[PDB]
Amino acid sequence: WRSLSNVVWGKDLPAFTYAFSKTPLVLYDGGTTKQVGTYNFPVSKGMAGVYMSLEPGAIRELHWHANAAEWAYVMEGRTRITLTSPEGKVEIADVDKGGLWYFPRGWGHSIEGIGPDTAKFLLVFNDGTFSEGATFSVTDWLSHTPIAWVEENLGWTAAQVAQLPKKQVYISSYGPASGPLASATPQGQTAKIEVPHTHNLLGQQPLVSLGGNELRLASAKEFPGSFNMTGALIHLEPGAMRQLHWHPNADEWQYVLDGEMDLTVFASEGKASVSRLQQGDVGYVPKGYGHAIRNSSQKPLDIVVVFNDGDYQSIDLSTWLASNPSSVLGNTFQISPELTKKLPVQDTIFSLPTQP
Amino acid sequence: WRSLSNVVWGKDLPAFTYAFSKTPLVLYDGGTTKQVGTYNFPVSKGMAGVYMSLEPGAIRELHWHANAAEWAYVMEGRTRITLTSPEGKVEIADVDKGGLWYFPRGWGHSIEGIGPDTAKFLLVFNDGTFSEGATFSVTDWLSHTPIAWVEENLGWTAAQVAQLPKKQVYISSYGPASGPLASATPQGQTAKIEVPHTHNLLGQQPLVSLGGNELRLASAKEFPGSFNMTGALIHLEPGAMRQLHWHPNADEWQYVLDGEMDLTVFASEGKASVSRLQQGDVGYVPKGYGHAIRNSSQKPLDIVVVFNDGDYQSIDLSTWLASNPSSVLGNTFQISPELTKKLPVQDTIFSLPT
Amino acid sequence: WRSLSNVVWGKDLPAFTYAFSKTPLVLYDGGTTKQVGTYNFPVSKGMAGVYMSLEPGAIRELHWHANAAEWAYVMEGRTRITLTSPEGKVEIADVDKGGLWYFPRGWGHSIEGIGPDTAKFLLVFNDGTFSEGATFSVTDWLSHTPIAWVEENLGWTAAQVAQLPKKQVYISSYGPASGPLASATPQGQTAKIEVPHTHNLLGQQPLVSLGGNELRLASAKEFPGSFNMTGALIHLEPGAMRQLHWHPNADEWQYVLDGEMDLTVFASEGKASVSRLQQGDVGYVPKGYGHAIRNSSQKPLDIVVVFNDGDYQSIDLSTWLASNPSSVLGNTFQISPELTKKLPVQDTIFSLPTQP
Ligand SMILES: [Mn+2]
Ligand SMILES: [Mn+2]
Ligand SMILES: [Mn+2]
Ligand SMILES: [Mn+2]
Ligand SMILES: [Mn+2]
Ligand SMILES: [Mn+2]
Repeated sequence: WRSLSNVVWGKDLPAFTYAFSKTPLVLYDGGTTKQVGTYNFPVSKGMAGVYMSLEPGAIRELHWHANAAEWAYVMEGRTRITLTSPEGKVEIADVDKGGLWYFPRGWGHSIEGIGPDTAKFLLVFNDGTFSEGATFSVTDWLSHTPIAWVEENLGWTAAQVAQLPKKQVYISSYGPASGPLASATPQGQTAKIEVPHTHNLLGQQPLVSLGGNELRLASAKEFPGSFNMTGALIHLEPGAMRQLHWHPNADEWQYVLDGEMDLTVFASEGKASVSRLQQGDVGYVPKGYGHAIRNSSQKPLDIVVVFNDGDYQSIDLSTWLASNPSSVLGNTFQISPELTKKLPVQDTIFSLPTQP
Repeated sequence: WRSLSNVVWGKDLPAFTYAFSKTPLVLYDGGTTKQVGTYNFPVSKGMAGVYMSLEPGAIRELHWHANAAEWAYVMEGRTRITLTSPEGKVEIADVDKGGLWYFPRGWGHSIEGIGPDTAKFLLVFNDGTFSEGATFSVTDWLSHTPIAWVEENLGWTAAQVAQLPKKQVYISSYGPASGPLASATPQGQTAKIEVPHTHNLLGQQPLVSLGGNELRLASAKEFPGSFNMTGALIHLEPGAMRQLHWHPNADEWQYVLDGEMDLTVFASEGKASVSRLQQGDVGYVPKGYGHAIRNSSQKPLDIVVVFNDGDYQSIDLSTWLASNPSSVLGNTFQISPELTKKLPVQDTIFSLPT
Repeated sequence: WRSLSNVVWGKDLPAFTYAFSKTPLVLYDGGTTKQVGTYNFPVSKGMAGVYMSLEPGAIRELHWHANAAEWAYVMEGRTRITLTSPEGKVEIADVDKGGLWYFPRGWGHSIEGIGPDTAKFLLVFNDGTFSEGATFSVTDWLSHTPIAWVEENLGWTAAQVAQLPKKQVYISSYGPASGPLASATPQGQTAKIEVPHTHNLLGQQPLVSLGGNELRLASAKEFPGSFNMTGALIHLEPGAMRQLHWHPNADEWQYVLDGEMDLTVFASEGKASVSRLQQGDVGYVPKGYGHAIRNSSQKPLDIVVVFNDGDYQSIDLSTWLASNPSSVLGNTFQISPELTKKLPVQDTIFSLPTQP
């Protein structure tokens, strides 16, 4: 990719992409998981991503993590989540392909895979160092508390408490698989969480559509419950791009659902990168960096991106230039008045490859 | 204390308690003081604690600290505070045994012991590195400003300025002791602070109480002036405990008013601790860590705990398990359907001895 | 300057002043510039300052910086700014001598000097590590993106792109200089920013006036656009001082507009400093530190000062001593009742010279 400056792409810059599709899965009993955060992807400071899969009847046990909020995109299949708030309120809900969930910092939750196939989902966390091996597990908790005290807390005999796990369980296919949603009632009288904490992203109408190119956006404006995180789906036709832009107020974490994605990134100071991502690869654009993404393949492209802010903010190059008077633009770009008037006058979000 | 996993208590973790009652006092003319923060209790990042006493007519001098808010519980005796806000408003007030005060970051204040006893109190600060040696003292200030400038600001002669203290006074019993409260009038016309910055804690009705065990809570709901911080009193009968829980949004700092406390802290990744606290000893429980406290002794237990958030938030293991369906629970704990049904169905905050 | 404690001024403290007047200017085509941040003035953590000048028709090119907000005071002459918000809204306005602007983090902007002489202004940033060499330049941007993508984004030929600059332009005088304000119209339909992002500071009625001494203040109350930054103008007569005070909620950055300033700073634990600043020199007071400033010269003094909070808070030694009862003051200062009653009973903010 030639550039007007001949910058050596990548030089003096952290990687902005990670070959996540090549990270080995860690295997569990009815589940798989891998993760990418600052520990292996140094640039990714504000967010970490976790791939996880659950089979039918496999649960990611009751756990919490106060150091991070959990935003989720279900890529395939069907899950059921439970979520319990600091106010004793609960949500028990199904989330399917294209659905989101948001677990506020430190709230207890679980995720179970419901049949017939395997649920596969992404979990993005608003803390770059987050690791699925440093969550707080209830099985770990109760097995690391004096037995007498657990007996007292539960009102149980030693023989009863003795049947609890002896260490963190993490993922379980011990059973039973959960029944129909309507029957999944709390064992004790419990007030329902009323602000929705799941949401349907994929089935939204596009916010923007231009010759096949599509953007669906879920910010606090459409998913108020995810109050400080936003996510979007972009669909890119062959040859098309998301125009050049930057986000004033957020980092952008990316994952390629299918296709091949070219991403370019401008730090300041004459430094910049460009590079390709395969299906299942990950990208990260730090707050304020200029960037753009192009589909250079023969096939369509789908990615999900996530921002660590509930208020989606974008300034496109075109919008920016369009807002300035000729004189300013001509002076900045040092170009003839004839060329000046040919700068962008409106902002179409995507840009098309040239027409037949 | 046996566990299911036979975990070695304390292995791979910092101390969650500090033998404060063994920390020596520093002595002043009319008061005494000691402190615990990250400098001697490394885990205590979110809060630091100071113990202080004031003889009658001794005063903690006018000072300020922009780097920390000051939240207080009066353990014994009676005090009088003054407090001056950025809008030139003042509160002059009494705080007795069981009373709170909150001094917003950088607002000026003073504390005096009124009669007829020794006032003893705890100051808790939302900054673990806070040090009583690092306050901005007005006596220190004027003695460290150029004489000429002090003359000008006060409109005083060299001989008048000459009589000010030569270095930080800190605590003084020079006098006079203070008059009745209705006579403690500002020397100049000064508007009064209207949102209360003191509060009565010990005197509240128990928020929750079961079989003699009681919890008194002062969050921003009951003490809005303390917008930033929350305080609580727990009284625990022999053999009883606060249930297993964690706090999603805050660190917990603890002091033992009287009795003996057993504290357990579980830190994740198979690590956990359990230990005893004598009276006057201090505990700290990092945000989000699971914990519980228990009275394992023949006498009663009384402690004050403080959170660095004004919105008290708790998830009790019981509420949590109660909120979940049979299947999820059974599958998680890998126990039988019959045992599953015997998991908590309600949360009584405390658990009684069986 | 003698003191009651005989403190060795400066000892165990960082410099609270910086000889900015003697920092070499970096020369551009019709513009000059120099800067002070933590890189050369270690104490200045919360705010960095930039001096800049533009000739008629010299523009500081279209750029942005998400890492910091921009508060400006115009010292001499006249400028025009443009500011584009995350919602494709624009303000295009003139800012003349004594006027402010505020550019929110990561909003895109530009500054042109308009006639007739040299525009001279201060830029204060709410990040003490900000450096004018690390902004995001639109020209740098476009010369560091794949050419084919610049083509597609702009709907332009390779021939047309070859005309754009080849590296960061920074300051341009290529022209044309901008025309009358009413003709400075955006090149494409752009809604206007409705909340004013400029403000007349020097033109304000003084907030406080005592025997020639005057403070003019622009917090969020008079300039709500500058939501988290405050600026003030202090005029100080020969012999006069700003009373001893501290700010509970903000650091203070100071620049000497003309005259000769004296700053004392008190830093806790028997440590304090005092020193002189010449015109063009810079002062910094960390939050909470006790301070006062005095004019010890035979002529007048003018400073601008900036705060990294939109809510102005000051507690004066006088307001404070005034609000306590005699017993408290007497006991604290260890002095006779007689003397106690002669402490301040009101607050005039300045103090007139008391030397006979
Ligand atoms: Mn989780
Ligand atoms: Mn983007
Ligand atoms: Mn204090
Ligand atoms: Mn607790
Ligand atoms: Mn700028
Ligand atoms: Mn000041």
